[PDB]
Amino acid sequence: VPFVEDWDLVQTLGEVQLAVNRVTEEAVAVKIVNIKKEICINKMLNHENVVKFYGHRREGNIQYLFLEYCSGGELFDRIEPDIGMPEPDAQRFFHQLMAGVVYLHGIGITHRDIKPENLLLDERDNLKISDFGLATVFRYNNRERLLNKMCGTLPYVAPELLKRREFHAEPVDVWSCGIVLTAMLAGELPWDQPSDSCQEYSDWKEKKTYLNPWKKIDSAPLALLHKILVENPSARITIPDIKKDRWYNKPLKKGAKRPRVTS
Ligand SMILES: OCc1ccc2c(c1)-c1n[nH]c(-c3ccc(-c4ccc(O)cc4)cc3)c1C2
Repeated sequence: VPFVEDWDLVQTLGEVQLAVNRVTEEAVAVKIVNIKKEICINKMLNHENVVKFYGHRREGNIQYLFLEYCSGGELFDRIEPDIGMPEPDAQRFFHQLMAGVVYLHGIGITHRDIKPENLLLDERDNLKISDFGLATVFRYNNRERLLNKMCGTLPYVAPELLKRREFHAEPVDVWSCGIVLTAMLAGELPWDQPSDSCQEYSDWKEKKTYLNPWKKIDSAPLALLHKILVENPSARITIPDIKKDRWYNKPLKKGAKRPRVTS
């Protein structure tokens, strides 16, 4: 079949460009570029809540990463500033985020930069974890390696990453998911960084929930946030127990609208 390998670059997405197949019209995302690790980790991934990797090509000095096109864009653009989004939408997005993080941790991979800018949505609004540029293997041959590298985005990083030389990988991703949940329900970030010098972080540890952003969040999802945003990473809730939380299993959202007629 001629010209089936030809792709037209039509527009910029983030450099990330939208590529359309000349024959089939299939839309994919092409990342034009550390890189050796990013490609190797992407080759390991296959999950409905993780951005698909189709392959790569090296044209001299420029690397082309052929990745899944998510038409719904970033989760970031679904959060209304100072408001957030309806609680049933946030719960569905957090469910899908947990599925992706369970998968990644299961094959021994930590994302290390979970934030709404890296959580993409497909045509049916399904969440997909993207950007494995900061990702690393924390478990090899069923042996866990403790991390020591400073990775992430300060409002989403766990406090152990700033206070300890070494730390476990999994509680760091759990913490960033908790800040993502906060952003979805309150439309604002609680602190600039989780340090004692940050007044907003100090007030949370002092349980001053009468202040923003916590005053906008209902008691049921707030009780879960009280279990995730725990300073001690050893005392912090694990994903198996997040799945047992009362709000996590609270019926709130209906299914996708489905065409129906009467009489
Ligand atoms: O306007 C809609 C919109 C806005 C922004 C983006 C999209 C779509 C889109 N579709 N796909 C992507 C995209 C962007 C980045 C990745 C990516 C980057 C690095 C990786 O290692 C793995 C995945 C994968 C897909 C985007 C950004």
